[PDB]
Amino acid sequence: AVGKNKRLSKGKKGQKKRVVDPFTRKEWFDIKAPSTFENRNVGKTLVNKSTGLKSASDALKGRVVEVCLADLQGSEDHSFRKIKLRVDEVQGKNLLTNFHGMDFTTDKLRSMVRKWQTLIEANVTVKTSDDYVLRIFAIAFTRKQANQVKRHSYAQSSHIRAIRKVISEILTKEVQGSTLAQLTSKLIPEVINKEIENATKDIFPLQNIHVRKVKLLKQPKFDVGALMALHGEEKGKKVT
Amino acid sequence: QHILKNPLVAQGIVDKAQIRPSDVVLEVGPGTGNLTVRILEQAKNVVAVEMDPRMAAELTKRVRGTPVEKKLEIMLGDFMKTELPYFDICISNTPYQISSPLVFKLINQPRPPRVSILMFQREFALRLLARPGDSLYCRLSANVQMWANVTHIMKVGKNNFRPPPQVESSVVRLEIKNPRPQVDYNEWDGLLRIVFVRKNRTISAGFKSTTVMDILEKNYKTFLAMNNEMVDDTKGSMHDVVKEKIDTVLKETDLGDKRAGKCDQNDFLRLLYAFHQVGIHFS
Amino acid sequence: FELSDVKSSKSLAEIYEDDYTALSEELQKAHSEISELYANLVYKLDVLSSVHFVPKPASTETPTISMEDAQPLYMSNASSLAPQEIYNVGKAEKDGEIRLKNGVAMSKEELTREDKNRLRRALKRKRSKA
Amino acid sequence: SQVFGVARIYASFNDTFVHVTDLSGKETIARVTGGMKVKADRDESSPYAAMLAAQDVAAKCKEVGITAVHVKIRATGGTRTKTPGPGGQAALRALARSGLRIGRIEDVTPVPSDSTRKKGGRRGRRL
Amino acid sequence: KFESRKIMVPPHRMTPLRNSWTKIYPPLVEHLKLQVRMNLKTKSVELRTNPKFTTDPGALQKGADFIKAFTLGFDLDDSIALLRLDDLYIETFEVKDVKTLTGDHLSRAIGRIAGKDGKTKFAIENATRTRIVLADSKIHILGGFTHIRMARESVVSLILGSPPGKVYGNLRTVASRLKER
RNA sequence: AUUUGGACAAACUUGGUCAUUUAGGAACUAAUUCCGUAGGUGAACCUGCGGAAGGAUCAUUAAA
RNA sequence: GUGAAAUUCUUGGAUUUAUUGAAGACUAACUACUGCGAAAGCAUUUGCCAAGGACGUUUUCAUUAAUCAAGAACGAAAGUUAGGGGAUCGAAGAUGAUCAGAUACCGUCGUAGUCUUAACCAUAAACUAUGCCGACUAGGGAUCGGGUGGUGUUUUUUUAAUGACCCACUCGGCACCUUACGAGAAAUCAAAGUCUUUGGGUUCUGGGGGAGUAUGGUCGCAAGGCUAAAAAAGGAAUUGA
Repeated sequence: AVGKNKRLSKGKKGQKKRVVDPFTRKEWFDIKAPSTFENRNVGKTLVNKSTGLKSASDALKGRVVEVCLADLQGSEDHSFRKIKLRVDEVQGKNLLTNFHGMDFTTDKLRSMVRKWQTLIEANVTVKTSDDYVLRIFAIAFTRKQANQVKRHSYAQSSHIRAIRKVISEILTKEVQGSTLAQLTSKLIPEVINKEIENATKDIFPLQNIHVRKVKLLKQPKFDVGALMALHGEEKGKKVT
Repeated sequence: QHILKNPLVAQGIVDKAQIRPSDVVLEVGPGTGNLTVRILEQAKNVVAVEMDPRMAAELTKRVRGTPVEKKLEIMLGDFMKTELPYFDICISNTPYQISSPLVFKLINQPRPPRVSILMFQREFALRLLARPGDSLYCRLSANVQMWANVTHIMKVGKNNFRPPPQVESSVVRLEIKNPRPQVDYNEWDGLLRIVFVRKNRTISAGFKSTTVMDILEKNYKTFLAMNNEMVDDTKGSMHDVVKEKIDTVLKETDLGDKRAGKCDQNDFLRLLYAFHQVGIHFS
Repeated sequence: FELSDVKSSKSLAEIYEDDYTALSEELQKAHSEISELYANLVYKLDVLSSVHFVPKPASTETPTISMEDAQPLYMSNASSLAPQEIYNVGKAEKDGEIRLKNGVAMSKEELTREDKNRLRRALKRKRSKA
Repeated sequence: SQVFGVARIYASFNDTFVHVTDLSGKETIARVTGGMKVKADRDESSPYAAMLAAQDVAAKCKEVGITAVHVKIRATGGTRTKTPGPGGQAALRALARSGLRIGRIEDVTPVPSDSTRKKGGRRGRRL
Repeated sequence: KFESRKIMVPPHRMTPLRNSWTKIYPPLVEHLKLQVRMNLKTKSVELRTNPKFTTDPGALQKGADFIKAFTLGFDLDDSIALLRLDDLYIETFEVKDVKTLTGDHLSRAIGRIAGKDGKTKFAIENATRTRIVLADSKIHILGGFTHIRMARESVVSLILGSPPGKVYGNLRTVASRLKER
């Protein structure tokens, strides 16, 4: 409120003149995803200025962006999916980016939440063969049979703990066998939850088996050559 | 509002008021005017303060034309804010929410009245009548038993009130101690606050609260600054060094362990004398 | 008035279009029906208590013509209006002027002091009569 | 082709924050307030405030040159309500009528799994 | 240049959706010219604005509000009323957000705020000219801004434990001033 | 630093100067209920905590 | 920020945005006319430590059983003593606003406390407002756990688990609903029922409201001990006379 009956306070005793010109001093910078994705060219970010190339570099390295797999791969089935990345390297208005984390959308989680079934969650803590420390959150629901005459579909805690152990084994094995980009490629066509489904096929009929969330916890040392490799040199223009 | 339904208890009020014919009597909330005309018949002068224009209008219309309208005067406005004269007796029946600040005002009035009579809740009256060794003792109870001495008269009924309230009432009498004992009211109030943060913990722990330690640290510190002395360097907190000081005061007095609902005014004064003695001042 | 605790017959669009568009039509129709009933019952009592013949009272959109005129049908409304009822005199709009019922108008400054006195006397006695 | 923005819309109970940021939420493009929009203290939670705010931030967004935008509403969250407001719906309608190319709408409200005690009490918080 | 929106539906709401789907699209596809599809595979409804067939900025948004109101549990005619107007706004809130209660206390409270056979709910709706949806804890109130504000204050009183007689007193009071305006 | 004598001399007292403002009579003009616990100083009771109903249930909702 | 403002703090840019980190609490939704526990009480993962229910058993022994003053254990919250941190919330207290209206009576800070350790403290609408142990007396659906039989589907196959749904039965529970053949003040009750007036074993208890009165029947409770005043129309009145 800035009305004439808005009672004055200390506040705007001394203010300034809007002369900063932020959208002229700023500079657009196109970020770009690793080669594991279809539409790597997604999203441009604004660097505050250009006199500090150091400031540009540290800001773009501190950038943590997020996107969805739907807009990432053109298949809008994965609208509920969402990942976070971070620009790790820059090159002349083009910025190398790398994966950071994953989650779903809250409305998807809410819709998957129902009243006559049990939700199981597995929260494993692992480090890749790429030495990326990671924490994985996965979820599934106790569906009912086609012959089910019962209103509910509830199972024993013995089944719960057994299936939990089975899941966590699957995650630990697959991640420790995998690397970072390998984990992303596994993560894309939902094949891991299908594997867990076929594993847990004998214990109980389940549904909505999904890895909920990915948490980067530690990242190893820097390798710009590896980043350039996983993304996919430059001369000048003779200014005189 | 509420209207009385007992001229008999009005007669009891004036009978216990025990009128001197040389009295100027101040009345807050004179009401429909029964007490007003009784005191107008009994005393020399009656000043009535009112905050209700409609009640003051019906009162002046009821009392216009009597011989004692020359002795009756009606002042308007918030009596807690406006100036008040001298009076010998004060009788009133106000809502008690403004009566308790009126209680503090009539205690701290210069040249206080000789006797006064008031109407309170039953709970409020018993809280005022709270003695040591009793459950209703509070800071207000200790204040009123310090500055004055009280006497129960009677109790009132809500079914005898119109309209009947929820909380019961009673009628009490206040007599200010003449002469007033020279207690610094600031010091007495500060110590009463500190001792009655919890009435059933130890007074040791009541000081062991952090904020009282900080307050008395600052108080003793500016006291030492005004007396122009320097304190020995504390390795931890100044709160802790003056806390050790007050602990020495407590183990000197042998009373800080006690329960705050039982200690009397004599232990109160010996403790405050120990504190003024060691240089601790609550203001 | 009093509210109703049954389900509303109309939706939000219906009440809002109703508001987006006689004390009440219900009181109007009630007055109408009891009027026709009173007409018929007065008619029945006139039948039962009449020595002389009384027929039925009456029988109980589109452009419609009113046969019976309560006026000669060729007189202007301004003609039937009385001149008094289309202008009377009142007190003047400027307080420095005083307009009387006989139509005389006086400025408070072109007067003499004795006249102001007797005029104040007249206004005082008339207001005291009031 | 198009360039996208981040339309974070806080739908407070007595306020409306319409803040747009760039990629990674770092380059803060614009930020506005309901009361600042309509200089009243009752109307800091006004749908009209939401309308004028959305129009103005759409003007700034077309000024900087961002055409398409993903919009993320956020309620109060916390131990308070986590449902966004009619001011939020009004702002959404007003920006859709402003015509910036809406890519995707989100409701990212901070929901406690297991929180602490609210400021209400044993009988209730309000009224 | 098309532009589209997707809206989920729960199956308990999908059953009357399937039951009365026939009268849903005729207000929108004819008066708003909005392409409809419904993936029962995904339990969602898709609405696409065509650029040449439709040049109307807020219509896709208005249809989104319409389907949101219906799926939240409001009736077809009032959701259509939301389509007719543009100043109809919804507020939902929870009993645990206002004052947390437990079990049979929550049960008695739901019975209280419902009243005998929704009579009190009808009284509120008629007074505030609002529409109410009573879920387990989610309470949804559709209507004008100050209307749902007044209804919110009233239902907060009901949740906190107000007797229905004094509720009716305040109800005819607020209905008196709202009828006078 | 200190020192002589003048003049100006603020300021104060004591008053003198003139100036400017600031009731009697005499004219004119105008006309929700309950337990247990803890506490209470703007206390016709209230707060805090833990409990009870002996407090009024409308609508959808098996599957494609 | 409230019904409304207002105290509050924001160029050393709050709120917000993003990136975190720390603190201390909490363990939602799932969640049930579910489960467990003597109750009070008990929802994050995993492990350990023990324990316990029920079901199954052609294992055991052979009255070892019930009711129980004394005595023993537990016992919500708060409260008390000695420590810890102490995010949030928060008896007290402090204030802003006291505005019309409370139909829409707070806002902010903040001590104790909130949690923990070691102790006490033994009250709760601690209710199924309903002594225990035992036996008999309607059905009908549930569910949970255990077991059995067979049926199917899902399941899987020299591997370390063969589990999931169906129906029939079985125990043992949370219960649900209909009714009485019974009883009753009626509500109701499968007990608050077990043939007119009546005996299965056992601990305890007893012979409405307000009002008004007499009190040795009892317990609390006080004060002060120098201090002074003696009739009006001698109206109203922008209104009158």
